Order: sequence, then structure tokens, then C-alpha cells
Amino acid sequence: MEEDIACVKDLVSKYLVDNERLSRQKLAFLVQTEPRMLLMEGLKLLSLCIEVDSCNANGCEHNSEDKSVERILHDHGILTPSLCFVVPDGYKLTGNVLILLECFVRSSPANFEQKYIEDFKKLEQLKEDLKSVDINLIPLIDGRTSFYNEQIPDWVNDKLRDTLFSLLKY
Ligand SMILES: [Mg+2]
Ligand SMILES: [Mg+2]
Repeated sequence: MEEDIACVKDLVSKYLVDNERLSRQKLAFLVQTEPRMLLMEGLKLLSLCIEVDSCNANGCEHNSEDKSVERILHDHGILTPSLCFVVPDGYKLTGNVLILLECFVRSSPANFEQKYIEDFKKLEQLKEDLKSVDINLIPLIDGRTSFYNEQIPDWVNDKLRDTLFSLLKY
């Protein structure tokens, strides 16, 4: 067990990052001593890895500060009307074109389909209001079927997950 905890911490500690958000999430994981907390913070780390991958792949800034769409636009210099409250995973403003990105994982096709529609509708509900201030929205929905990512190798991903779940048991 102490050996297993040392293993997953060794695996994660070697994951090199370039931003305060992923750095902070590593710290959150590496200080935990209780299995449920190690599991929760480890799984949260993998989820952030997926967001960062999705942002990189789609040319978006990662929304690491949980900005709403109003804040995203304001930070760029743009005033908004009243909007539904939406905190996307990534964004990019190029001229008057705003990309908003949401990513998720669903391993079952029916669930994938439903979640895809839910996330699409969450962003689409912004379109008309954004158009009223001459912003054209492109909603990007990056649905995945797994937690495999380009941030850590798949074998590390599996080993980390397998070992964290095994710690809940003793
Ligand atoms: Mg999010
Ligand atoms: Mg998401």
C-alpha cells in the first residue's frame, strides 16, 4: 500500500507542465495521504489533461480560471448583453469570431449522444445574444470515448488509474 502510494506519486511527479493550473493540480494530488482523496485528485488531474489536450488540438486557450462568457469577452475588450451563464473549457476570439469549446468523455454511444446534445445546446443558447453585438459563435464540442491523452503516456494513465482504484479496497 505505502508502496502503491509511492508508485502513483512517482508517476505523477514526473509529469512536467507549463502552466500554473496543471502544476497546482499536481500539488493537490501529491500531498494527499487518504485513498479517496488521492483517487479524487488523481482523476481530476486526468480530466484537466483532457481539457488541455482539447484546447491545444483546437487552438483554444484553456479556461483555467473558470471565466464566464461575459468575462471572456470583457477581457478581450468586448461588451456583452445579458447571457445565459456559461463557463466553457476553452475559448478563442479572432476578430469577431468567438470559439467556445466544451469537452467531455462518455464511453457508451447512447450517453455520448445525449451529452453531446446537452453541451451543444448549452453553447448554442448564446448564439443569438452574441450576434446582437456582432460576435459570431462557433461552438466546438469535443466528445471523447476515453481518458487517453497526449499529456501522459497511456501506460502511465492506466497504471495510475488501476493503482488508485485498488487503494480504495486495501
Ligand atoms: Mg469545464
Ligand atoms: Mg468539460
